[PDB]
Amino acid sequence: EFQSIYSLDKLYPESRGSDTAWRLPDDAKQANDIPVDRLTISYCRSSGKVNSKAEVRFHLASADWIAEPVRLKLAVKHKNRINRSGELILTSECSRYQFRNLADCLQKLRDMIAEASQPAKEPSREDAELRRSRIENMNRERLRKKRISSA
Amino acid sequence: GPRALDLLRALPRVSLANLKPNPGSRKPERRPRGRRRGRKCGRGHKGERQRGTRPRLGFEGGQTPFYLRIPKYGFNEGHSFRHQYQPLSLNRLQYLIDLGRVDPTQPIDLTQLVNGRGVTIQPSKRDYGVQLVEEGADTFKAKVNIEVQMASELAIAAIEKNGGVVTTAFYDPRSLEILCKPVPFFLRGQPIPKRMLPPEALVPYYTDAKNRGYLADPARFPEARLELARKYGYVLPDITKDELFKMLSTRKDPRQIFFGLAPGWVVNMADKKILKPTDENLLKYYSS
Amino acid sequence: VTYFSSRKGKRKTVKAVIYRFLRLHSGLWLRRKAGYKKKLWKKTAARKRRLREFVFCNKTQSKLLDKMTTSFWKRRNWYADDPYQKYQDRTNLKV
Amino acid sequence: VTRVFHQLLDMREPVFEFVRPPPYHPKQKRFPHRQPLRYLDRYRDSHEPTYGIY
Amino acid sequence: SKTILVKMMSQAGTGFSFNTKRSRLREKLTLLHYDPVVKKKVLFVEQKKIRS
RNA sequence: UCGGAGUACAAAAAACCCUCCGAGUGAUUUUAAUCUAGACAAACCAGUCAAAAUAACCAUAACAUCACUUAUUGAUCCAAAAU
Ligand SMILES: [K+]
Ligand SMILES: [Mg+2]
Ligand SMILES: [Mg+2]
Ligand SMILES: [Mg+2]
Ligand SMILES: [Mg+2]
Ligand SMILES: [Mg+2]
Ligand SMILES: [Mg+2]
Ligand SMILES: [Mg+2]
Ligand SMILES: [Mg+2]
Ligand SMILES: [Mg+2]
Ligand SMILES: [Mg+2]
Repeated sequence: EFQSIYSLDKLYPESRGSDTAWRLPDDAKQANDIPVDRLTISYCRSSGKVNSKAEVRFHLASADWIAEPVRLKLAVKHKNRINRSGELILTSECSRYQFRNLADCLQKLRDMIAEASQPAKEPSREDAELRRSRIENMNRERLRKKRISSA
Repeated sequence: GPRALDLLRALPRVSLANLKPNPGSRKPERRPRGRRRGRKCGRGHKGERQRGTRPRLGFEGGQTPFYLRIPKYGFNEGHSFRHQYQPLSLNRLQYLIDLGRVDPTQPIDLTQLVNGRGVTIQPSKRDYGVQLVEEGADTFKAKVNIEVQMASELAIAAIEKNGGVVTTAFYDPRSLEILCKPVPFFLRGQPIPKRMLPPEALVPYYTDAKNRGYLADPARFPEARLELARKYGYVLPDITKDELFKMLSTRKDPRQIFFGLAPGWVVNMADKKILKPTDENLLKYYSS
Repeated sequence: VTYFSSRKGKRKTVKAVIYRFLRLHSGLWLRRKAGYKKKLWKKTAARKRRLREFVFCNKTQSKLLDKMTTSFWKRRNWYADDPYQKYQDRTNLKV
Repeated sequence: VTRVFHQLLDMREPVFEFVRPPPYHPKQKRFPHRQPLRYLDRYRDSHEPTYGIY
Repeated sequence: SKTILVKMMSQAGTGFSFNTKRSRLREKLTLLHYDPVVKKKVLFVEQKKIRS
């Protein structure tokens, strides 16, 4: 009941009730990204370097929280991470605390969706291995140029 | 149990005539008498060794000493003014609760931790409180309303997962000495003084809502809490619907030290009574 | 070093050591290389880098500096935003 | 190659990776002599700070 | 013949100075050094005389 | 005080008011970066090399060179200059 000139009520007159600080503004952010209730989270701890492997597995085809063009672009780019049964698998090993490992997976998943969502997002790059890959691809096309009746 | 007590019946009575110290506890002293420790007494032969006039410690005989040929650099520059925070781990916080050292039914602050022998705070050695670390965030299943002087992102997220409340408050060394040892203060016969404001250096830490500062604007707490829930992927509990909401919402005025007490009150522990001032100037000074 | 002072009778410390050394809680002491600010244009690129690096002190120097300073500087300190805070404790030391 | 493991061989596709030997370090001395401050970082097990009784 | 030590300041605006030994009879010197501040080679000109 | 040859014949070290040469800097432009594994050397303080990695520029570029090249040099504190 004690009040001073530096109390929160007298410093921020707009909010005075003690219940204001504990409200849940669901309307402010209605996007509701990554509904983790439908994500399969598995923890596997390796103790010896101690780390907690946190993996996020979900069905890409039935994931309805992403758009149809975004859903198929994930399969085109990230086809290396897709399991046989269509389960996209994401794994992290950075931190020892599994809270940070799961947070890293969610942030990594957001970046995968964000760049695939944009139709105009199509960055390119040049790498040291790209040079020899282009050369070995160009060289195998030299022998392919012959065109005679096949089997 | 003690089968040696059976042996004591046969043996004679224990008195001052037959007592022996534990063997090895008292190494005998060696005196410089005899052929062995004699004619030199373990000193040497001539010089500054036998005459006991060797130079000071760190003097290498005219040559520049090792501790004088190293350039000065500031490693301890202003160390007596740097703030120190005793770390508290969630593994220890869980350990205290399981053994009844502290209870989550009652709000927990720095005073309750000291009485529970969880952490020891020395105000003299520039200690400004307790910082919450995230060593045991994975196995923390308790629900508490804890108030500390510094918190980490993972420590706050771990507590809010179970539905707790974390708040950071600043304590001046004059006030922190009173807070850690309240009973000795009440025996000094002095009015409870106002808690001082944080210095300009520590204003941003306790004003931003990311650190759950005590001086922060309460309107930005709910949006900041949900950001942590989104970041770490845990559903944010609705704390207003729990039966302990009254206990979990308890806070302190920035000018207030203890729960329910006010500056200017004198606690007469002998008579179990609380004294309050009446003059307008006294009330204004202790409430401004 | 004043083993016994004339006012309180306790053990004094040498202020020369603290102004130019850092003591980690593991017993290791830290110091700067000698000559890291003198005649930089004369020295090569590798030599300047070597002189700008922090170095440790061997057992005799570490033992010497422990008898020149009192027990206040050997305590465990928890500084806020301390760069050397993670170096305080030793790890994986099979002696 | 992927469809061969799934459709034809009815096999889960195995993925390998080129793993290099771990770096070699000398035996850690109690008092390192004239060594950089990063001498402790070489023998660190993890960069996450670990508190003991605290 | 004595040489002169001169301090050269970067012409890229950043504050970066490295000393260079120069002959006394030579005129003002201008080199092409490499300041890490901009991570690119920039022109350096003689600014001040420090040591002979 | 610092370097080279002999004394010190073949890994290292090794002395004399021992025998002979030197150094206390010039010339030139290729103006020579940041960060780090592992080692030589050593009472200490100092001295030396150095893969990988990053930046610089042939767009997957780090040894400044020559003069027996080896020596061409000075610790703290303190003072002055932009820091
Ligand atoms: K004797
Ligand atoms: Mg004795
Ligand atoms: Mg005696
Ligand atoms: Mg005798
Ligand atoms: Mg005698
Ligand atoms: Mg003698
Ligand atoms: Mg002298
Ligand atoms: Mg303490
Ligand atoms: Mg050796
Ligand atoms: Mg290289
Ligand atoms: Mg001096």
